[PDB]
Amino acid sequence: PPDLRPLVPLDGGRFATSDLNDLYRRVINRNNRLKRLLDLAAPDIIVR
Amino acid sequence: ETLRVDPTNDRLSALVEIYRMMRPGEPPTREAAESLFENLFFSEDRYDLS
Amino acid sequence: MQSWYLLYCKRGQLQRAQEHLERQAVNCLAPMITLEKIVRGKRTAVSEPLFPNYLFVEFDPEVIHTTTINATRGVSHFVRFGASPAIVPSAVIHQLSVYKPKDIVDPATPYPGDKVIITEGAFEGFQAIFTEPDGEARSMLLLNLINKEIKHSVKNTEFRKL
RNA sequence: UGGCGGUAGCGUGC
DNA sequence: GGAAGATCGAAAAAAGCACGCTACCGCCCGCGTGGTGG
DNA sequence: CCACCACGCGGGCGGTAGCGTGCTTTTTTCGATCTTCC
Repeated sequence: PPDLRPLVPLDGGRFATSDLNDLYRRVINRNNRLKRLLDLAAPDIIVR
Repeated sequence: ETLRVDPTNDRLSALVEIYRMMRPGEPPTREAAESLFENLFFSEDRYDLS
Repeated sequence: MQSWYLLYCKRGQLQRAQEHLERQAVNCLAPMITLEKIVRGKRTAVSEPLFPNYLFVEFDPEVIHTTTINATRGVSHFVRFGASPAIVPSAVIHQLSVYKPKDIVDPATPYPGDKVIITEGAFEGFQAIFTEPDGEARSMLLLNLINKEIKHSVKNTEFRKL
């Protein structure tokens, strides 16, 4: 749940991002890239 | 005894073994191993005894 | 004795890495897609790197070591399936040389007739049909009143892809 | 006014 | 007389390192890429 | 034509390689012998 990984509102408009959010973003980006490359029918080594 | 347990028997073999120990995975070769050994302890850039 | 390898490049540094590698006299290959469309516009028909951040290099390890290729001002790393770098078969390279027919499917679709979500105003949370790509910096959308749909020009970033 | 890392200090057999 | 269980030491990997409290500093991606203005 | 501001998408960093380097205890694995036999 988002509250267990809250975004602390900092002064000046910046937001403090927890490590869990960064890891989730990395996983989501990697999954989306893999799906896009699978759609494009990439060679075996690239998809592996 | 150390020479007895030493598998290498020539300078090239020793250099290849040293390169393999230092940089595993990369394909060992004469030029890369020689350059790495020379630059490890005999180059003014990488090595500097004060 | 020359062999093919695949390496991962840094973000937005394919051209610099390619130039450095060509300076180091290693054959470079990278699929290029030209029939790609994005919401950015400005003559969307422009060469883009297919299979992004992947570059194929043909060279002999004896002539130039793999460590030199690893650090060549833009090459992020090698594709390693284990300790040693992976070597692609020549059949894969030969296929990829003439494989590319240009791909229609794109992550962003400015084509007419594609539903597009609005996130501003009273139209927020509603989908609208696309009229046609008019202009380069922006494209016009067919807003959907309950009575009827009518076209109108909007900013490219104003609308979101659905 | 929310947290991490570093630094220093306090009370811990006299 | 060669193959399977024993073992045996040697090396590699994982987990732990007291409890409360106070004060200060630094940081809370970031870099290419497009937009726009002078 | 150049410089400042906003916005989105990857990931060790930076470099034409290498960076490490003052603990102890427990658990796991492996090469090497070994040894014991069927």
